[PDB]
Amino acid sequence: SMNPPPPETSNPNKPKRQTNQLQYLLRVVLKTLWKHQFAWPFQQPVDAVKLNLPDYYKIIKTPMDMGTIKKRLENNYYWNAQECIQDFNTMFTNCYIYNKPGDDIVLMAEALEKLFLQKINELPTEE
Ligand SMILES: CC[C@@H]1C(=O)N(C)c2cnc(Nc3ccc(C(=O)N[C@H]4CC[C@H](N5CCN(CC6CC6)CC5)CC4)cc3OC)nc2N1C(C)C
Repeated sequence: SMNPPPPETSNPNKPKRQTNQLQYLLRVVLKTLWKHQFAWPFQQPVDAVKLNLPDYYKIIKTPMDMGTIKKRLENNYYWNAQECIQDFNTMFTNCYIYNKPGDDIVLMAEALEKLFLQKINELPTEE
């Protein structure tokens, strides 16, 4: 099996805007997670071919990763902060679907999610 194409990161047929929440999501949330020790498995789409995991995309039908999220933010792909937050949560949830609780990768994801939730609790105000 091939990899699927990666998630779309730009779309000129969607209106675009910058908001202080979206800016915060890039400059604080993404930045903070990205530089974490355990960020690396989540910085790009899962290359199931390289990892020789033919079952990964048989079960994960909404893949998501921070590389994609970062590009989406950089390309003003999101109109609402909640769209971006949903992408992070999808990424975490995917990990908790494919992998056994307590596995290495799950502990890693959990560490990131804790930091994620901490930064989101500090999200600035709408406008
Ligand atoms: C899939 C199931 C499960 C799961 O749920 N997730 C999310 C998951 C995700 N990922 C992995 N693995 C890997 C991930 C990544 C790599 C990599 O090579 N990463 C490299 C990417 C290129 C990097 N860079 C360095 C600087 N370059 C340019 C800068 C200098 C200018 C840019 C290029 C260096 C690091 C290797 C992996 O494994 C060998 N496993 C996963 N697991 C399991 C297998 C448990």
